[PDB]
Amino acid sequence: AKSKNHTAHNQSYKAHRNGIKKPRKHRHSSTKGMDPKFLRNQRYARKHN
Amino acid sequence: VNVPKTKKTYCKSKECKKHTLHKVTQYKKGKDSLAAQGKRRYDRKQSGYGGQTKPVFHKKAKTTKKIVLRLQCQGCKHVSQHPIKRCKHFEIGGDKKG
Amino acid sequence: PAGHGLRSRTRDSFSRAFRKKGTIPLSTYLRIFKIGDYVDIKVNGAIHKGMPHKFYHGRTGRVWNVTKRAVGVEVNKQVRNKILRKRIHVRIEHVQLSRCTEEVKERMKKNDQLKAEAKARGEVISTKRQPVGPKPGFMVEGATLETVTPIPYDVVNDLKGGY
Amino acid sequence: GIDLKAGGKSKKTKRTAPKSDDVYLKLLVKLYRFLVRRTGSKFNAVILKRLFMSKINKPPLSLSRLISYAKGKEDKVVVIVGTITDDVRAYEVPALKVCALRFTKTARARIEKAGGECLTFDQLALRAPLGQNTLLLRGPKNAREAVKHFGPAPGVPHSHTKPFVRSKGRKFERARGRRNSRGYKA
Amino acid sequence: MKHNNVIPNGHFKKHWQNYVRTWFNQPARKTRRRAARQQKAVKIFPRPTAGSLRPIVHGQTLKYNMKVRAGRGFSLEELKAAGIPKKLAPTIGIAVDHRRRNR
RNA sequence: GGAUGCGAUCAUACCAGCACUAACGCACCGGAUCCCAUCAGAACUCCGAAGUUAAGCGUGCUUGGGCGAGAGUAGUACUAGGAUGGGUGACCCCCUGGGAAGUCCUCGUGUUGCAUCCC
RNA sequence: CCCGUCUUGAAACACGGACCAAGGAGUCUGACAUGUGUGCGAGUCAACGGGCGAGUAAACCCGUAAGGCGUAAGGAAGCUGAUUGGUGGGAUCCCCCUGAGGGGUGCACCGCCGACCGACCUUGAUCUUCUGUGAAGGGUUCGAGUGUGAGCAUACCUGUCG
RNA sequence: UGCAAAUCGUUCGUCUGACUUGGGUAUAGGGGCGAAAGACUAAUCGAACCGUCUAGUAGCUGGUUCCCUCCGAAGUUUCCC
RNA sequence: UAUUCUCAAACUUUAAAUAGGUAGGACGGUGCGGCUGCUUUGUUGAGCCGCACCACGGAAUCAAGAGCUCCAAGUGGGCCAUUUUUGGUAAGCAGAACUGGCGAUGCGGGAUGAACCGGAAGCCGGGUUACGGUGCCAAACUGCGCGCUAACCUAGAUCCC
RNA sequence: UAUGACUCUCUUAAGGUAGCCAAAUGCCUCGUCAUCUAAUUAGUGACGCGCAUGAAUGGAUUAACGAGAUUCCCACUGUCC
RNA sequence: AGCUCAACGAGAACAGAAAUCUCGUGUGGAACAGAAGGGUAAAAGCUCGUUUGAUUCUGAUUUCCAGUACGAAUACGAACCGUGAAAGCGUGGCCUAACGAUCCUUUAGACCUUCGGAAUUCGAAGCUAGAGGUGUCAGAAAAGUUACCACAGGGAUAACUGGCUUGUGGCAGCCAAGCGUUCAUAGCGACGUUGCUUUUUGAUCCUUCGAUGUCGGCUCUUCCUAUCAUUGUGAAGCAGAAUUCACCAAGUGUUGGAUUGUUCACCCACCAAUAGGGAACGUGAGCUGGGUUUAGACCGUCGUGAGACAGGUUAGUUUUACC
Ligand SMILES: [K+]
Ligand SMILES: [K+]
Ligand SMILES: [K+]
Ligand SMILES: [K+]
Ligand SMILES: [K+]
Ligand SMILES: [K+]
Ligand SMILES: [K+]
Ligand SMILES: [K+]
Ligand SMILES: [K+]
Ligand SMILES: [K+]
Ligand SMILES: [K+]
Ligand SMILES: [K+]
Ligand SMILES: [K+]
Ligand SMILES: [K+]
Ligand SMILES: [K+]
Ligand SMILES: [K+]
Ligand SMILES: [K+]
Ligand SMILES: [K+]
Ligand SMILES: [K+]
Ligand SMILES: [K+]
Ligand SMILES: [Mg+2]
Ligand SMILES: [Mg+2]
Ligand SMILES: [Mg+2]
Ligand SMILES: [Mg+2]
Ligand SMILES: [Mg+2]
Ligand SMILES: [Mg+2]
Ligand SMILES: [Mg+2]
Ligand SMILES: [Mg+2]
Ligand SMILES: [Mg+2]
Ligand SMILES: [Mg+2]
Ligand SMILES: [Mg+2]
Ligand SMILES: [Mg+2]
Ligand SMILES: [Mg+2]
Ligand SMILES: [Mg+2]
Ligand SMILES: [Mg+2]
Ligand SMILES: [Mg+2]
Ligand SMILES: [Zn+2]
Repeated sequence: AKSKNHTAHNQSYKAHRNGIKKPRKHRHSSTKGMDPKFLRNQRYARKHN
Repeated sequence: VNVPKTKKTYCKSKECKKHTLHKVTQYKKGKDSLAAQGKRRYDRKQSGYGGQTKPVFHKKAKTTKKIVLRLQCQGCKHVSQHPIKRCKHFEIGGDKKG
Repeated sequence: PAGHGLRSRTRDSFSRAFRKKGTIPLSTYLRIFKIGDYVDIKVNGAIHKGMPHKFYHGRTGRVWNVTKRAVGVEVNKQVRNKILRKRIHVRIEHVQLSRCTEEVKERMKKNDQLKAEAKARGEVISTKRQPVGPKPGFMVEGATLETVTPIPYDVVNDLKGGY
Repeated sequence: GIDLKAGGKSKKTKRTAPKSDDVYLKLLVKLYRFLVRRTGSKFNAVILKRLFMSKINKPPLSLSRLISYAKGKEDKVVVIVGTITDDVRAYEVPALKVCALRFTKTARARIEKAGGECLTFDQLALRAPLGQNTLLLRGPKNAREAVKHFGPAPGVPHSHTKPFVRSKGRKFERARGRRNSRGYKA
Repeated sequence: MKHNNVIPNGHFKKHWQNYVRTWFNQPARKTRRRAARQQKAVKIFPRPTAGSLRPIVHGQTLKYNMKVRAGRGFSLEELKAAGIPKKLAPTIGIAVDHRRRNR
């Protein structure tokens, strides 16, 4: 007994019931993933500020 | 594939911590010891009645293995292990391509 | 993976422009990128390192990191019922400085100048620009009028250049 | 028909009265309903709204934290809609005017010995009908065990949520998914 | 199984319903023990109801070695030092323990 | 008004055939002991200044090719939305909007940054 | 159009149902979890047991260094063990003036970045029982940690599981 | 929905033998017994009958009992003998 | 060599419509001073931090308000329609894209019908319409007008049909 | 002409001998020929590279027997007209 | 670092279409391991020199995606190196695929931790990183048969009818190259092309699996026309006779037999004719039961075997109406 394989029918309606949610952007963003050397220097500068 | 008999590569031994000459050999799995806890447990489980108590793999699919190179640093005599990609024919110190 | 390779369906997207292949002009490597800059992602098919995924091609994002050869870009991506700020690293060859905010600083400066002038003369004004509105009335000078009528039909003219 | 969501009706639920059956709390609620209606004071409105809240939404405040927050404001009446507990880590107790729903016996004894007073909200209304010269304080709402288990699932990247485990030890959820040497880490 | 819950490990796979012990007789047991104590006190009158004297001993292991509790009976060395013959001590309300060593 | 050195843009700058260029340059050019390099001092490398503007570089012309811009193709092809629109159907008219591309024709053939030098 | 049911679709040439009465199916228990009510609170829990007491299966009382949970975490382990913050928003209140104003106050919660404890790495003056200590100085590493506690008992609905 | 959970009518095979038959006796369940049909073993046989484990387990079928009021879906993604 | 007929889902110089991304301030700007172990030949830059001043809210429309968290049900057979579209001669066949609908939804119209047209609904009085109709069945003209058709084949008579 | 008494070879040890057949065994098939009938996919006899016959997994025949499967003829008749 | 490829043009003894060599043109029309698509010309291609960045440490991100893991890839940081004069490049292959959890085993690393009465030494157990593999590739350890059969279900799914469709089958039309002693159309209609029908067979799976009795024949009624005969007509390559084509036309009729279970088929015979079809492929509580399609049994082929068989053979219970 074969069945349907795939479809995107009704998915946009589901997404729009509560979406499309845009996360609130804060003034300061996380520094994870940035150049480690630059972050090290910035931390030292803040320490001696 | 053919790999050279010797290789200059990094050695993380405290004595060297740098690139040194290494001799290249092929790793071989050592003999299974009857004193290993897993083997002892398996032997205890198999004893008595009940037949085979653990799975026995049958559906072999791979036609090759991953060759591991044993690089023994000539300075400190310590060994590092380096796998290579799957191959059907492997040799060490073979004649160079003409 | 899962039925589609990394560069699947990129025959046209990642190809280079006609008669524009070969060496890359030096201007690409002389650009300056800084945190907060808006950039456009345009994949150069000749640079295979630091290539963004095809999805980010043709999308504009903001710079959040600056390495030796690449720049970090934050690009919005819609996944079901929310927008994800996906952070990627892309080589400068694949990125171009965006003009999406070129007029902002100019407009702010002019608004500040106009507000200062209005305050000097003791008036209250709005510096907001407005959409094009209806035009007022005006007089048009009479001239010779050319009459337009429907064309009599001719089957022989149904083909481009005639049958 | 009309193109409205749920016929234009609200779908948000908020407390409009205490769920408790404490008669004294009901009398306080009546008092502050009258105050809110006939004064329009923001402080009174906040007090009334907090009077409705549940136990976990009225966390206690420690004596040491109260002293720290009252530093330099000892002349003001500090108000908390909740309980005030004692802290054995606080050594010097100044004279404080403190109003709360309840005081622990040790905290009340220490406050009264230090020369302060412990007030109820009716006394606060008699003293500060509009909340004038008060220090409104809240306890740590998210500082409880249940909160640690909230948030992203323990097994997803960058998650520090505490998992639910019957016991703590090497044999309890430490092997696969927590180590590079057993499958994957995190 | 569903949701984020602690992994269940209920040990209820045997005929546990046939091995349930209830405590509906707890007050009855208390009454019976009190009656036994009263009968014993009447029997041993005028001997003390608390029973024979017991020694003072230390708690075992590092967790309780600071604690002092009651031991089974006085050692032979203690009885000898106190001048009480070991065969007489039990008859005069003193418990005797011939096993306990004095270190 | 140019040349040279380093470039930006990367054909309006390219390709082909003809004609021309004061000075400084750039070149062609004379040798192989040395450094260097090959089968080959052709190339590369080094040392030079006898000769030549013959070539390169530069400039100009071609009812030249290409390239770039415009006009036209054409409100055409196509296309978003509408109809209890026509038609048996294939397809198509109409309403509210957007709107291309060969052929043919006309024009143009680089513009420029820093430094040195000639005029 | 005949109800109930499964179904994309039932008045169905789909199944059950001749009719009436009575009986008839998410319960009890154990382990958790969120929520809410109540008590106390860095504690909380006397009901294993004991003293008694409606002449009494109730109620009342009792925790000695008892025990359970909490009050400290990180390591496989040996083992070590929290120097006590800053900042952008932010409720309430206090002043000057009545502007979508300025100054002070800055709890809850959120964002960002330091610091401390521990696994790992790195580092090393001085002492020292010679293998320990730790002036200074760290890290794109790791934690269900710390940075003035928030738990314990108990009631009920709901949810997973035996 | 029979006189009958195998019977009735006509017809038919054999009929001194490997013949038919009563009673006694022996073989009992993965066992017996079988001139062999998986036949028979008390209307039960390709594993009898009786009690118990046992309310055996079912991703499958069928049911799942008062009223009004408010909110109100999904047949799509990934993984799984 | 210069022309010429006709072509492409896995050809293409050129190249739409529709659709996709970004931005349009109070998390802004300007001027000074400061921190660094990063960077530079160079307090040259790069970030960050203080002080002082300005900042009419910086496009339209709307905003039955915005954000955050916890526990959990059911569902995980779908089906139909305009347009785009694959296999197939085709199918009330089989499979995809956007949107809507039925399923879960009555009500008026299409005689009749899950999907078409209209339109979505608390219980009522009055008025007016949508789609569709006004010879009878059957509420509303055999209403006012112009042409065509005469069917001795059951003339013909309304999207889906 | 055809076949092959005869010689040599391969898989895998041998290569279907005596017999029998469109068989209760043959797909093509209602095979081909003769016979039986007015007419026969039936019966009989014959032929045989026989899909896939064959020698105690027994081949061939066989008097006598059979509530066994088949074809034909005489007698007989309400099976039928 | 140096060089430029395929191809073409013009030349050089053997030498020619194709050997080697010279010049010119040469946008890649070559090559780059493999499929294809991109990409590359003082290179990513060819030659040569030096080499092992196919190295060590963990983190971050992308693709997949639940924003889990694995695989693959990308950008930094912290070391040690290769090459180059140097910038610079190098963390395998120009890019897009080429691969693998738990448990166990085994190897490498530390003057590392533990064996719980205390020491030493073997042995064992730990920590970090690889290797032995699950291809059903998020990863059980796995041969048949049942016609002697069983259960829970499924019209989520086949074997009838019915429904859509009509490829195939069947039945018609249009044009007119040709056939027909000459003459396209008396009678036909090649190359093409438009239709109709559901008595063929397919395609599909909508209804029925707590069941709609599954071939054929016998009996009986009715209905259709695409008319075999019969009534009345037009046409002819219609002298007569016979025949053929076509038009109204379904009132009436369309048979007796051999073989086969047969539908179908093929013969004998008569006849005016021996036309074609529907009605749940009409009709089993109307019959029959020869065939298919349970259990017995034989043959052939297949299988080691139990057994199988769109092969053959023989025997095998047809229930109920009074609503
Ligand atoms: K065993
Ligand atoms: K839960
Ligand atoms: K049902
Ligand atoms: K029914
Ligand atoms: K305690
Ligand atoms: K460890
Ligand atoms: K049995
Ligand atoms: K299932
Ligand atoms: K689910
Ligand atoms: K052989
Ligand atoms: K014989
Ligand atoms: K017989
Ligand atoms: K590489
Ligand atoms: K699998
Ligand atoms: K079996
Ligand atoms: K047809
Ligand atoms: K069917
Ligand atoms: K059925
Ligand atoms: K017949
Ligand atoms: K018989
Ligand atoms: Mg044994
Ligand atoms: Mg010249
Ligand atoms: Mg030209
Ligand atoms: Mg204790
Ligand atoms: Mg698109
Ligand atoms: Mg509508
Ligand atoms: Mg009305
Ligand atoms: Mg023979
Ligand atoms: Mg015979
Ligand atoms: Mg090179
Ligand atoms: Mg492995
Ligand atoms: Mg091990
Ligand atoms: Mg003629
Ligand atoms: Mg007719
Ligand atoms: Mg008739
Ligand atoms: Mg055999
Ligand atoms: Zn070494």
